[PDB]
Amino acid sequence: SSDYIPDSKFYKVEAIVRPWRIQQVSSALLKIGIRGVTVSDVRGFDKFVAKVKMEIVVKKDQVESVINTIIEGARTGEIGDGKIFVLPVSDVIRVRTGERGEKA
Amino acid sequence: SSDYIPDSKFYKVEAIVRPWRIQQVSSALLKIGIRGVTVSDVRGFGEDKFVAKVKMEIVVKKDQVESVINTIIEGARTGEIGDGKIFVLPVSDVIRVRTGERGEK
Amino acid sequence: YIPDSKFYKVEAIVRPWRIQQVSSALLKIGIRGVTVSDVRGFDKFVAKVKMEIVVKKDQVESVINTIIEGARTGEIGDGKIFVLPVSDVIRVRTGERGEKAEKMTGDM
Repeated sequence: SSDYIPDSKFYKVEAIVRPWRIQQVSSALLKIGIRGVTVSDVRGFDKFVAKVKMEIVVKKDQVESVINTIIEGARTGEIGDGKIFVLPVSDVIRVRTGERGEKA
Repeated sequence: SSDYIPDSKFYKVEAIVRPWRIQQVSSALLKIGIRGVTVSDVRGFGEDKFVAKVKMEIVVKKDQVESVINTIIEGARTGEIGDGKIFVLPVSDVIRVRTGERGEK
Repeated sequence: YIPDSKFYKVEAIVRPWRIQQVSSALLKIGIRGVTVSDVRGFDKFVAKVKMEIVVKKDQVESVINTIIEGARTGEIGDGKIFVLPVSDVIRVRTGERGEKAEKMTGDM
């Protein structure tokens, strides 16, 4: 489906992916014109597995391309490739300008 | 209540807990059959003075939420100020990178 | 706000040197417990910090404003603020949920 629940104007696409696929996902997202990915280091299972959380907040009508493009850049075929979560976002505000909603 | 607003198929459970309680929360969740926990380092400023905490993140179905909450409390509670908080956030969809499977699949 | 919720997470992706200003400004409006982490923007990266705070619905506007005050420089790269609905808040120590759990009760 595409009418995600809860309904929202904006969504966070949160990807937990391999650390070495950072640029591959970033580049692929650039090829569809989406900029402004935020990246942070996380770890799954003192034994851990190093992962990278990639966040980008987008309009509802962009979510499917983003998902597909992250998969494209993140998939290696092996177990440990990660997951992608789609979370509703009520509002986006640009700090510099104070612009809310679509103007942000 | 169990009917959380906003209503969703999945929910993210976010636990900000003491760093030395990582293994205990991880294992307690393991005993109820839950894996896929991811952890990151956070700093609580609530000089450059902070308290070191860890954020523990898991995404589960709506019917798993209460079991996850209680199991994190069990793994993380010491009884002293600074045990942390748990946040429950709606998640619209979950997608496995390797396979493309969405929803419950 | 859509979706409607009792609580909202306010995530602020801002400059690393703006922690104290954002922090202090929030304390003046009665928000004591901000959570901070290292994040990177776009091998070259831009260093930023994610500041996370969960508040009641009626506090969100005031929290957006206060963060802007502490974080705005006027320069390109001031960051963005995201508002996400939070279904429930639980205090680990006591098991308290809802309003009797939102306030940060740690030492200063």
